[PDB]
Amino acid sequence: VLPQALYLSNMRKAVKIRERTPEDIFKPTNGIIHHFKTMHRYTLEMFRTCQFCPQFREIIHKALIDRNIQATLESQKKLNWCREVRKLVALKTNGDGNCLMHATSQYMWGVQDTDLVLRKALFSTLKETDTRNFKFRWQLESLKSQDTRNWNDEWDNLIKMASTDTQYNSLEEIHIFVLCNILRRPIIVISDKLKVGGIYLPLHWPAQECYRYPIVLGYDSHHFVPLVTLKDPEIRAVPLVFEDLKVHFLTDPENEMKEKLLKEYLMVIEIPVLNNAAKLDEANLPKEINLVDDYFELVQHEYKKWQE
Amino acid sequence: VLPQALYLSNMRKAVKIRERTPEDIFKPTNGIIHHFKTMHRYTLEMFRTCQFCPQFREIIHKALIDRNIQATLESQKKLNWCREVRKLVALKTNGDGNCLMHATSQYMWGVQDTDLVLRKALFSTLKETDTRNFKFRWQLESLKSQNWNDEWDNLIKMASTDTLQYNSLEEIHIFVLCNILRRPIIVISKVGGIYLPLHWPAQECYRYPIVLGYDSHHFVPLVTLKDSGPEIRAVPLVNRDRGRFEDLKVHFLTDPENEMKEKLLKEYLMVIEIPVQGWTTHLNNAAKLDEANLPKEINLVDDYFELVQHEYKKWQ
Repeated sequence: VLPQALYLSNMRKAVKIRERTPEDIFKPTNGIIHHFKTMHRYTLEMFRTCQFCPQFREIIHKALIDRNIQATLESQKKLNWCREVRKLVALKTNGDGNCLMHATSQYMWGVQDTDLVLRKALFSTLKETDTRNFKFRWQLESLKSQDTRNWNDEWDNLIKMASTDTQYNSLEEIHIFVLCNILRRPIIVISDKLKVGGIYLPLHWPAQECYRYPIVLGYDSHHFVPLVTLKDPEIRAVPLVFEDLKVHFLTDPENEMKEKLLKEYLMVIEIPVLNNAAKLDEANLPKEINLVDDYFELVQHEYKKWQE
Repeated sequence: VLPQALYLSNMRKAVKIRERTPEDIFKPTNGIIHHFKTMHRYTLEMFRTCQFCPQFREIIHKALIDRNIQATLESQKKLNWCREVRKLVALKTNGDGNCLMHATSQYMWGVQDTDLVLRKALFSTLKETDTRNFKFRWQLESLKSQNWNDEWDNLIKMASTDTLQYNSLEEIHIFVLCNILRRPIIVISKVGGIYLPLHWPAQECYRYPIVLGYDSHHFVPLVTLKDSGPEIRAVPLVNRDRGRFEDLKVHFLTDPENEMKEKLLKEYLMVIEIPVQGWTTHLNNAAKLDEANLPKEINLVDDYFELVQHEYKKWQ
């Protein structure tokens, strides 16, 4: 009776959001990579669920939440281990090949990448802008895990993966890095083990020009989901650890000033029981494009009915 | 890609509509039947579809329109026989037992009767208000087709929400329903005919009909399209009907009212005469249909149209 995604609660509003998305991308003519002007600053938070009686709480969770990935990551102590920070919750995402974009898109705007705007922005970037430095950073991280001109063809293959051909090719770590530079906003992927886990910082941008709240994605079994906060004393933050999270595609200069880069690109605070954490953004989506308030109203209406 | 009901285009808005529905029912203290204060005046029209290329037009029709009933009624010359009046179109409706209410509800507001507000209003009426006159009118129409007290108590039990999740509803329930809506209903298809809200003076009623289609135990709304003209916005009150032009049945009249039948039609509907093909060839009557008057805050059609516009750009 409740729908299986936030956006289905007001498909007209979701269309409005998805129409605004491509007009907000700025394409420089001088080789600077294309990027969002405004909409990268938006962040979604789930509504509170604890005021509903446990049985009907369960009906909401089954509808919206990806309980498989939520359990895998909680059990392994990657997700919601720290009692002093807010609970994060995994929303369902389509496994059609474009889940990285569906996940990232949901995190910011509450809609998936159904019109392939994020996916095509990735591809367009990699085909039309200077990728010399991305290729370099990629080659350097690849060599760390291990003499020939076979490097050039893997790179051209990674560009072809970004396209919309065959329903779509999956996307690996370098695409996430490129994507955070399109969004001028860092991405943190929490996972098992699956080298995808870690922090992607928009290093082709000075920190002052970037949004200093991360996009938090969960990842398991080739599947990305957004890990959003709930609106309810605990601090709004994601732990960056005790062993540090991997910070991806650094050069060796940047790798030496790693902690300072984190401080520049995220807002780092120290948490009690000393380990660091990044501040998370508050829900700032205006009503005109806030799908969560619409879904909450379906829930409120269905709850009155549920009760006697 | 496109959803299978108008309401799925903005479920939040449909919830708003369905929350407003029960608060608009007024329950008199003096025995008058309970009735809608405002929302019975609303009428829904489909958006134009002919500007889309035929293949993509077909995707919209398959999504929204009940093509089985549309074809059955057109083929038999009951629906859209008259070239001078606007085309009517059958929207899909659930066959869960409460289709009369789903159909009527869709016609006015673009949502089905998922919360059983119309269904419960019917039942509540028949259990709690004086039904002496409804029973009389029923007995009289029943005898014309041929233990009375037990059939009547059975018809009240049919109106409830018990024990095909719900019991089906027959002609008397449609009559009682138009008196709750203070608005007449026309069913095109013995269920076929005109139900007038005769427990109300015409001055207190909405004089545009609700037009439903009916075939194989199934009710659907027959809504108009938003068009350019020149054709008149109206529904014919006669059949083409094999040989000869023949008036629609007007239901549950007493014999006084049955003698002033034409004047009752003029009181409760807005009757106009249409130019008849041939012109001694001469005018048969039709009832004016309402224009789309649902304000934006509760207009699901404008929302569905915007999904279509967006999906059409992509289609191309």
